[PDB]
Amino acid sequence: DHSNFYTNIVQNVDVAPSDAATQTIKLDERSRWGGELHTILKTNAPNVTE
Amino acid sequence: IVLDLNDRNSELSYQYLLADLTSRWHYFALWNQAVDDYDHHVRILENDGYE
Repeated sequence: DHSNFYTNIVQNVDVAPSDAATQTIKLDERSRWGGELHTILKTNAPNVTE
Repeated sequence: IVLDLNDRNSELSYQYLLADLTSRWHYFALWNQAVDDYDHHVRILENDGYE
């Protein structure tokens, strides 16, 4: 489901597919980093369900 | 530690490592070290006929 899904964050159309994955975005070891999260959701949950 | 990748094959590298170390004629029952082999006269099948 879209609850548990495994995505690719590299967005490289040059080397593709499945080799855009397996490569890492390497931040520097010298600095301690920080990330701002900004999410967007959509749902279709009914009132009464199992 | 274990960052395993889909491009890597963790299997079939142990198959080639073991063929480098020992032979594949011995049946070591701990690791279920038993070797797949066809019968040699069934694949090629000489047809020399009955005596």
